[PDB]
Amino acid sequence: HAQTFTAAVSKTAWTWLTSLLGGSAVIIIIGLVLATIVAMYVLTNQKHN
Amino acid sequence: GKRQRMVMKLESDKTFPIMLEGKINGYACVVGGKLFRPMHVEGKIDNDVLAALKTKKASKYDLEYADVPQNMRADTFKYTHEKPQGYYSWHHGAVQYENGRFTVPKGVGAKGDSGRPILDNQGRVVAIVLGGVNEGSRTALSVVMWNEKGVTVKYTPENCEQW
Repeated sequence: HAQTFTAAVSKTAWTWLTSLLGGSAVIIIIGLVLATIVAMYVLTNQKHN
Repeated sequence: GKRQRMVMKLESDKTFPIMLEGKINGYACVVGGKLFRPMHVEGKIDNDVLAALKTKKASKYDLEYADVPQNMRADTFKYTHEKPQGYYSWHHGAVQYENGRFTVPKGVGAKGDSGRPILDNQGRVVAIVLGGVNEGSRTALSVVMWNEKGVTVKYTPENCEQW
């Protein structure tokens, strides 16, 4: 036969790739959303004076 | 006339200058059990008790703060958030509070008078002078103040010069 790339990768190996490689992106984008919400809240309470 | 005398009588013991090789460049503030002191004014505290402490920093709000001990909390300034528009007392006379902005007439204002608190007709600190910008005939102030919720608001006009 003819070999392929990503031919012997198991569904366990795809799980340990995906849950540790896209989960990092999920953590960094919820860090961005949390920082944006904190910045907007602190600037919103400042508007009164 | 008598307004400067009232400022000198209220700010006699509670106001301590900042020394830097004999030069007076700023003034700290002792209010609410807290010691307010800016970033750009660098030097040694003239008081012996307030100098041997550790001040937590806030570079965005331009303030260093510390904890005054319990044996000195009664001899502090007063503070409030309820403030109407009009006139207020300042060390060089009067200051106008219009549209949420502090304005000082020209002639006064140099490097060294940073940290002087703004008083009212009762004797409560409403703002802390940090910087100033020359606007036509009547300069504007870049100060900090409080509100009803309890958030320290820093007001800063455009192109200010730190004092």
